[PDB]
Amino acid sequence: DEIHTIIGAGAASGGQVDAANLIKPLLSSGKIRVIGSTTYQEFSNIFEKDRALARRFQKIDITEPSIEETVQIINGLKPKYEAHHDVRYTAKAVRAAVELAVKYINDRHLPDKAID
Amino acid sequence: MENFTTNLNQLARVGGIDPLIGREKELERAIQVLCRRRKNNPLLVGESGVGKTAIAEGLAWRIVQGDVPEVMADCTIYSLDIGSLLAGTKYRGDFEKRFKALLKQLEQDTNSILFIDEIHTIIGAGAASGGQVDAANLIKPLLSSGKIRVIGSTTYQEFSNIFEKDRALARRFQKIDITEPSIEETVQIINGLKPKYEAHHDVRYTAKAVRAAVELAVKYINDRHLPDKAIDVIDEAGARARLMPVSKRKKTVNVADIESVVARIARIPEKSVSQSDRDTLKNLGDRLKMLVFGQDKAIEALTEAIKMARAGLGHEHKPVGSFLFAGPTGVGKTEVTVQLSKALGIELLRFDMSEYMERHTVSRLIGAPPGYVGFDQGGLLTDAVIKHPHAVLLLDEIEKAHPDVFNILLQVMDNGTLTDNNGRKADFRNVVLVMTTNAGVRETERKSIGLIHQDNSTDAMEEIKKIFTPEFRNRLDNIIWFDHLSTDVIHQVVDKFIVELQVQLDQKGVSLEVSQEARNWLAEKGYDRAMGARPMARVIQDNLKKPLANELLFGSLVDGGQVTVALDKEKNELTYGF
Ligand SMILES: Nc1ncnc2c1ncn2[C@H]1O[C@@H](COP(=O)(O)OP(=O)(O)OP(O)(O)=S)[C@H](O)[C@H]1O
Ligand SMILES: Nc1ncnc2c1ncn2[C@@H]1O[C@@H](COP(=O)(O)OP(=O)(O)O)[C@H](O)[C@H]1O
Repeated sequence: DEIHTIIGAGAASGGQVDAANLIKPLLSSGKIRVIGSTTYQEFSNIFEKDRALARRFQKIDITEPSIEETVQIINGLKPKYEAHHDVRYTAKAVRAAVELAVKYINDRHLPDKAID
Repeated sequence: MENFTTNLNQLARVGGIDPLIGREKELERAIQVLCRRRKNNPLLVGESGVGKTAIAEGLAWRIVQGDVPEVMADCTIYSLDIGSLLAGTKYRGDFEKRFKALLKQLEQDTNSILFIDEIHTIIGAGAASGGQVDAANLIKPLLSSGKIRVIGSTTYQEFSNIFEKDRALARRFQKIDITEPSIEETVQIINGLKPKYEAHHDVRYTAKAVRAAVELAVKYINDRHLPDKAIDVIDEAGARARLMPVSKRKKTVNVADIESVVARIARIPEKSVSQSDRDTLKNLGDRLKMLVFGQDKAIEALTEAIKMARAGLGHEHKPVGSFLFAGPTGVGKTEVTVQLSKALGIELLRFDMSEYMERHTVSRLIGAPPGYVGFDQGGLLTDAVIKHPHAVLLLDEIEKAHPDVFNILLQVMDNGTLTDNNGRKADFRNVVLVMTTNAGVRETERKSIGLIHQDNSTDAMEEIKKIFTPEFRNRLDNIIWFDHLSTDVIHQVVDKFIVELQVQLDQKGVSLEVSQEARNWLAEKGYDRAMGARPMARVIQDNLKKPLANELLFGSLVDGGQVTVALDKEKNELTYGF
């Protein structure tokens, strides 16, 4: 996870600064399949940085869910939120969290803000 | 945890924590955050001297007092003594077992909240021993699981450097913006703390002294936020009260003692903190008119604008004033600026804008972007102003500057401040901005065609309107147009130049007496409406300095002497023997 964060020094300075160097040849041989995790701007600077990894990983474009999908993820977890807060949300309230957040949250994507 | 954390609720119960003054919404937001199932670790982010830590203590107070909802009431907040834990250094050893014991006690007690002051020690770091790095890794899952809650405290600059750099925390912590309190709240804070200062210094303060410390510090001390600057004024007044009057021992501090410390703390004159320099301002019109001749409307326009600003009519966030000077060459448009700064007793900060024609000016005036050599500078402009908050700032020949300088100028004209590339800011509210330009010097030599000449001059100001766009022009207090010098002015100009010649001659033991006729003669020889006063200097040098130089070096004035000049009927300079 967050593969773009181990590009510096492994978990932290003093650890495997060469973790990437150990991974490059196993990926090349296919010994361990590796699933990466980067962000849109991190990919272009993390994988493109070194061909030994850029030429090993395939890019999958992940985008946000729609208004009704945001409602579905809230509804998926709704029972937990209700249990967690000892509350009940109306169908309208869930839709409003999504429908209104897109007019006010502005900068962060909807899937989390409607949940927040 | 018994020797690593401090029970803040216990401090509130024993009296270690005082009741918080104001900040009701800050405490409510911290509890709103703590009750969330996601992102439930509040972080108090601000500036030094605003109560960030006072608020965290303040929450423990309310938790104990019973001023919070039953969900939070009787929960326990403990601070983390980072120094005590790091002290385990030899090493861990006990560092790790005790940190883990702390986490186990906190994980088991889900009613426990830690308060971590100076959070940047751990977050974005942990480097103090390195032990705080895996300690953070052992905290993160418990924040996530809802077992341990953490209230942090840092500054805006650290926040960006420590929390915005780690996604795990971005998803766990909630920033709360902490600003300074009001004037009244500051007074209440001082009076709450006050006995601790009075007891220390063996002084007592009047109610007025406390109010004055808060208000005068705002007016003149621009380095900090209210709680601490006002407290520092109180403490400084206390410190001088117990120090200065050794033979008198006055025990009560009044507003007068507050004014003396504010003047010193603020780096302003002891008079100016209260009493203005009314006479300095009254005399500007005449002192400047006696140095630069013929520009009477210009001197008055400048003088009046300064007085209005000094009278308090304008905006407190803006510079003292901002004026563009323009006109023909040789007319004193720079000379008057130099004399202004002298007349006011203010140091002149001068930049020649011809030195900033490239795109590499920002890197010098503001400072290089981080990573570049020179990022270490606050910017030549920024640094000059911070060192000299009271200043006359001259940007010579602004039309030669690379256009990016205008963005710098537009910001300052609107907000009175310029930040650096590192976090410091210049305060321009006490400086006078003068920019000069020669756009308006463009002119011709050609006359009309005919037997009778007529004036074919163009309309001045068009040369400015076509260079300086409205965004700039609309933010100036004024544009001062300077005129051409008249022949009466030339006679006055000759006299000041003759005086300068005499000063140089005094250094050699030589007395020069030029007749009035000789002066009228020189005034005529050097008059040129299109070149201002610069030709007068040439005329004097050519007619008087020249023969003096020969005598000073090779002849009769070697040992000093007498020189006079008479005018011939033949229009010759009948210089004197010696
Ligand atoms: N009106 C005046 N009265 C007395 N002295 C003057 C006057 N104007 C200029 N001076 C003197 O001041 C110097 C010339 O000053 P300025 O005209 O201010 O130079 P400047 O500001 O750079 O403008 P230009 O357009 O580049 S020449 C010389 O020493 C003198 O000409
Ligand atoms: N309205 C207020 N009432 C009382 N104290 C305040 C108020 N506002 C700010 N403060 C100050 O807030 C706190 C700032 O310093 P503090 O929180 O103790 O530690 P730190 O220097 O790490 O921020 C002080 O306790 C207190 O002087």
